[PDB]
Amino acid sequence: VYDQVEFDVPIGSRGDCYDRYLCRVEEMRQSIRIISQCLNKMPPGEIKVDDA
Amino acid sequence: GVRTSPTGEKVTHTGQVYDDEDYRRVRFVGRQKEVNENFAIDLIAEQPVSQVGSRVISCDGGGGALGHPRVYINLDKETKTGTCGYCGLQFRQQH
Amino acid sequence: LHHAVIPHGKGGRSSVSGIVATVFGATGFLGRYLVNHLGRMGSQVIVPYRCEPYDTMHLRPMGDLGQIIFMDWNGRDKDSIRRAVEHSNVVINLVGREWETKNFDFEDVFVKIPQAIAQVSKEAGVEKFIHISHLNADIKSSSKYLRNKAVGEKEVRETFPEATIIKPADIFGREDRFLNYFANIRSLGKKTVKQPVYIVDVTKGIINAIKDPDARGKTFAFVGPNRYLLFDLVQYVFAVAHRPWTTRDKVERIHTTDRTLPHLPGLEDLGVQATPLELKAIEVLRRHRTVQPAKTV
Amino acid sequence: PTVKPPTARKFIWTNHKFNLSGTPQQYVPYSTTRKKIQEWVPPSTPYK
Amino acid sequence: TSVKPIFSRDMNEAKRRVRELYRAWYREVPNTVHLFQLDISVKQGRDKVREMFKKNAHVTDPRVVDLLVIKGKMELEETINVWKQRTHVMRFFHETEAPRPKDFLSKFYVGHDP
Amino acid sequence: ASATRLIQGLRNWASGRDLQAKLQLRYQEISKRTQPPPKLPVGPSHRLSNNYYCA
Amino acid sequence: VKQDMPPVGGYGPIDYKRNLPRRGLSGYSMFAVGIGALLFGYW
Amino acid sequence: SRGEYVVAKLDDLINWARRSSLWPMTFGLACCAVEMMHMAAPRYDMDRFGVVFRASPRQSDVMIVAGTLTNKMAPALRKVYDQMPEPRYVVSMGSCANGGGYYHYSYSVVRGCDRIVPVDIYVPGCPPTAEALLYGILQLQKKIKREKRLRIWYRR
Amino acid sequence: REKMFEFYERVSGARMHAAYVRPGGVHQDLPLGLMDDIYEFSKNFSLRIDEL
Amino acid sequence: TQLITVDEKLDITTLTGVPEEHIKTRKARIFVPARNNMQSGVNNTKKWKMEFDTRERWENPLM
Amino acid sequence: TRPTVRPRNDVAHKQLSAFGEYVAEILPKYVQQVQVSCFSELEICIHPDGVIPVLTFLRDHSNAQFKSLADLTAVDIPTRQNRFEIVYNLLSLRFNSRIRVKTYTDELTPVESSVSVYKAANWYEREIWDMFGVFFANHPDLRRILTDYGFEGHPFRKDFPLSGYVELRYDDEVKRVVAEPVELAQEFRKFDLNSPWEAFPAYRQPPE
Amino acid sequence: TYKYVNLREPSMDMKSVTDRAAQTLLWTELIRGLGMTLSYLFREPATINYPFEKGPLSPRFRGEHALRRYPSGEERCIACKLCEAVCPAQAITIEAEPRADGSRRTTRYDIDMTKCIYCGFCQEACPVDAIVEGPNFEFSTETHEELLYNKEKLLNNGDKWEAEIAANIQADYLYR
Ligand SMILES: NC(=O)C1=CN([C@@H]2O[C@H](COP(=O)(O)OP(=O)(O)OC[C@H]3O[C@@H](n4cnc5c(N)ncnc54)[C@H](OP(=O)(O)O)[C@@H]3O)[C@@H](O)[C@H]2O)C=CC1
Ligand code: SF4
Ligand code: SF4
Ligand code: SF4
Ligand SMILES: [Zn+2]
Repeated sequence: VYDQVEFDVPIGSRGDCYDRYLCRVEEMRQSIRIISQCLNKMPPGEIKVDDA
Repeated sequence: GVRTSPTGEKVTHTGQVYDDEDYRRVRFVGRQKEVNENFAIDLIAEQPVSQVGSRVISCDGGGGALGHPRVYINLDKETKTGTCGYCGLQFRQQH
Repeated sequence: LHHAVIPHGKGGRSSVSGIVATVFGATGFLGRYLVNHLGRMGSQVIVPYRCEPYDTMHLRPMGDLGQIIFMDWNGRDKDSIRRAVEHSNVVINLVGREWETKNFDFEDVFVKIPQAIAQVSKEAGVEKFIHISHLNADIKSSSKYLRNKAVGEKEVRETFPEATIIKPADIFGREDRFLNYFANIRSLGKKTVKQPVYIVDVTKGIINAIKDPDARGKTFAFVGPNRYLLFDLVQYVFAVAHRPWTTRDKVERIHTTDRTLPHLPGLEDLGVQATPLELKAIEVLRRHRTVQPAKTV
Repeated sequence: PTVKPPTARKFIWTNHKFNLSGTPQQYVPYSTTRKKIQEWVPPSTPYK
Repeated sequence: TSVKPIFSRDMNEAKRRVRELYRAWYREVPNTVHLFQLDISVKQGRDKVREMFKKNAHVTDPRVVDLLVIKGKMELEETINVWKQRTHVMRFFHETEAPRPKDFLSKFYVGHDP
Repeated sequence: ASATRLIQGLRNWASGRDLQAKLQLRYQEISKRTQPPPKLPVGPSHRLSNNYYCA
Repeated sequence: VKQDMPPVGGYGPIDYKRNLPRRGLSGYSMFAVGIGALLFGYW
Repeated sequence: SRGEYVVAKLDDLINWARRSSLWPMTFGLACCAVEMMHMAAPRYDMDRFGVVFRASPRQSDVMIVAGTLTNKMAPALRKVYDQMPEPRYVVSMGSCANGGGYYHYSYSVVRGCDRIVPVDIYVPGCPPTAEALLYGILQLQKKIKREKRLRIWYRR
Repeated sequence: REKMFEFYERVSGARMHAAYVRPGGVHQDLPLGLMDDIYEFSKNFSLRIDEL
Repeated sequence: TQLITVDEKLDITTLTGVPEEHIKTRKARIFVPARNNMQSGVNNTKKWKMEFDTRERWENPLM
Repeated sequence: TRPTVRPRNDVAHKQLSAFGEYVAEILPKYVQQVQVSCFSELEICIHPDGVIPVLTFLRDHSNAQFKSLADLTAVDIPTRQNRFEIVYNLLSLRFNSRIRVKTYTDELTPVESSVSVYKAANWYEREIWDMFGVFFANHPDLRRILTDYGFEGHPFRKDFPLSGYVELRYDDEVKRVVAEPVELAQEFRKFDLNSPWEAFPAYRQPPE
Repeated sequence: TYKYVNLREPSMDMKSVTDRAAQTLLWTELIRGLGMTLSYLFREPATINYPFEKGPLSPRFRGEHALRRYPSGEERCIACKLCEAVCPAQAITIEAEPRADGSRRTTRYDIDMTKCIYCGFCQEACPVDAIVEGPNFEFSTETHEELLYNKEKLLNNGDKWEAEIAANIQADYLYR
């Protein structure tokens, strides 16, 4: 269901350790954004495939 | 219903005991042999046989989903009771 | 013969060798090497320890799970010995002290304890009993160590008539008190003649005496392949170590020449090749570093 | 448990015990099965 | 029955490579003995090298001996640099294990292994 | 949440935020450790008719 | 049925943006404070 | 007598001093190291017990083997254990250090770290929780508390 | 990180190695009141990234 | 052409790393497995299985 | 077949089939089979001697641009004379696609190394050697990467047992970690779990 | 759908460059870090008082193994060997024979607690809820062989922890 949520992809500019540090921090912010969407859009139903 | 071997060792519910000439008893010297004093066969022997008024009976061990799978027991033989295969409970037809 | 004592496997760590051995004084040096050699065959070992259990921790990885049973014992309490030896088919005696303390003198260590162990093992139906004496043990000797050792050896022989008494000459190894004693003194030079014997051949001879049923009732004498003068031995030790706690009894012991006993059987009659001092002195005394070999007689 | 007591059973331990590691009351493993292969017992009388 | 060779077209180049590998190991052995502080002598190590070389000396396929020379070269580089410890060098000298029986009678006595 | 107002003001000044609105330590706002029993739903194949497995 | 579901009004808003407060005086005022302290000390 | 009481009190004093200032040397091998660092977290906080965080192996008392010991790794572990000052203790944490665990039948996994070093406390789990490892450390402290070194020295 | 370990153990039973996601769905459903605690955790988490 | 001719039989025993004890003293049985008589299915008898002889299994003294 | 059955991707299947025909038409010297699975995965099985050109084509053609090397694998199937199957997984970021290239070698035939095409393979195929004994010719630095230094034999071969032939333990006599033949306290219990009834009629092989 | 982290062009006017020069001459951000740490000093630490306080746990927790009983004394296990067939680490060894009354009961049930990965497949494959993973986790031993549980040890564990295991199963079984 990753195509039904909205989030951003942080893109670096210099390829150094600092840009990869900033990309990893920004991915934590975007993970909170997906979490808030998943809580409000959780559907009812079963948890396993019904093929027994 | 535990019993004590003549060497002083307790016999388990499976009947296991070490012989007098067995060296493996040296693993119990200075420590204790761990046995269970609640025998399942002795405890299920005290359960009274339930009297029912039907040809067949259904058993699930009580509690519904907390018991065993449900089974059906035939009680046509008047000589012996119908024992459940899982829980060991026995039933008897009153006619 | 019980079914659980039949040997099985390929002689590995988890196999069954069918040996139930109670090793007294297994926390020392010879006992450490003997337990190490016993545990690699999957033999059940019972270790009675007098000291703190922490000092026995190095004896733990020497065997598989449950193959070594540690238990408490006392040298003057026969009930502990009865608890220790009643389930074993071989008992090995390695109790000794280079010095006498306030609680235990030489007579208690070398006579009372071996006789008590031999009597308890005889009254418990133990098949094999091994007792480790000294080669130079003489009743009319000039040291209390050798006199009490000879008396204890005689008492063991009369108490246990089928006991194998083994007399090593002077054992050198990694944790010995023979080469390390000479290297750490940084006493004098006499006309003493000695045959040092490697620890591994002593352990192999003890294991072969366990295996061989002919060795019951014999009195072996384990000696090295070469005879050295004391001055040349000390010079070789100082040369291999690149070097330019004691008592009077040790000084009197190291001044006693190693007697020749051709009548007593040795390591060659147990299928063990004696290792010379030159091949193992470097691995013994590498830890003392910061070579022309000695001439023999 | 003062508000909601547990269900009473005849086999539940009435005396809880702490960890017994390092004590004489510790647990020692052993095989609970019996002997597998029975051995032949020779007769007690000579063939004479 | 035409196959792609690894390095040698025939047995002569393979034997040449075997000769170079043996020369390099024979030169290496004293440095291994001195550097690792082993308790063995140079004669024992060189005899061990000759023992492996004679043990693995019944092959006749150029690709197999080429791969064997390759693996021996890998072991030689693992010994040239200090990547092996004392234990890895002493793996070739099986000192701890008891010597296995060889004749029929001792194998009959110890167990069911043929 | 047991801190004095002076210590709260000092923390708010030195941190730069209002820390009392967002406290990391949990409190009575969390869910109860005991819950009412649930009734889980069934899947779409829990039917008595037109439910052949070959289709 | 009874299942673990979000409330009917939905959950509240959740902040996820970077929030640095942008506190403190400017460079001119900081330098002026420094020279004022220096002048008082010298006097 | 007087001497027995004196050596008993001295043994109690040195036991308290040794058990209240444990300095551990962890082995960051696998999952169980992550759970160890979760035990060092502010919630459980090993440091309030006197048990410092990431002590040097040259001054440490207890070694915590947290992870899977492979055949390529065991000589390094034995070297580290041999270069540690006495008195020293080894704590095996997790199923891998106890008996191999999931990888018991693997060709390159040492089936238990007790084959290399002597182990005092076995902590079971996969991973055992931070409370379980803290309980094992406290049990090691109890084991150190009932040591009788000076009593054995005086009695011998 | 410890508070999210409570989310793993409350839904699967283990703190770290859950073995929760299985081929065909998930092993067990979410317990009641779990998503309320996830909302409470993620509401304050944007402050924790800012402190780092 | 970059191709050479080798007419000797294939022999890779020196490269496999298996000790010689498990090379010269083992008997490899190549067979189609028999159908289990408690079932009528024949899907387990479609491929050839190669296995070895059975050596000694003994009892652990502990458990 | 709506709720519990995975939906099909027919447009991806058509595009992958067209590109497979395109590749098999451009390079008829080396490719031997082109197949598309039911879940839309393209496999191109080629001759080993063309392992260097074909990959280079997929690295450099403007219609392919498979610039990423996702994985490199060896599969051991003992029933074939060429028992080792070597698998390259390529990812094209420009067209957002994945491809699979498979070659075949036995124990003795060397392979041209693909380091000059993809640098990541410089470790990957090296691991293959350490697990399979597949020699890679013209490799910069080929040696073991995962096994022990004195390890004999290749473990991921299917004729290699689960537990090896040696195992380590500490010996106090030599003061060293030593290797001894393996003796397990518990034997690994082998389970025969295969049901004797045919499960998938679509994969039924013709008889003999 | 993407953002440009670290692509900011700083201002070149006199005010911003003087602010930057004052920042690198008077250590503004170092004072900010000091203030963060000082503010974090005056917060209440999250340290609990073990062993007098315990961490929160759910009734799904997988700890020490135990063998349950029916509420009549009869043991639940009927030697079906599903747990040893589903165990990924092969920690379970089962040997069975009919007992004197003819029931299908085990004679040996060993769990190697040093092999077990504590995954809970045995308690979810049991058709009678015989084997369970209890809530106990403070059961570390001092010897390796103490972690080799036989049938007697597991039965003792079940009789010891039944009063909690039954409540956990009652609270959890509706989700299964
Ligand atoms: N030079 C040599 O090594 C030779 C030695 N021998 C003999 O071989 C035997 C072993 O020698 P070695 O290893 O070098 O000596 P050790 O002193 O190292 O070993 C003696 C062992 O006996 C134990 N022990 C000593 N006194 C007592 C006591 N009163 N009560 C209980 N246990 C005691 C010690 O344990 P702990 O002190 O920890 O309690 C230790 O385990 C001795 O009998 C010695 O006479 C023979 C020939 C040569
Ligand atoms: S015991 Fe489990 S958690 Fe610990 S290292 Fe091994 S696999 Fe990881
Ligand atoms: S929890 Fe998993 S690994 Fe442990 S005994 Fe049960 S099935 Fe085996
Ligand atoms: S799954 Fe349950 S009933 Fe079956 S053998 Fe295991 S414990 Fe016994
Ligand atoms: Zn029933």
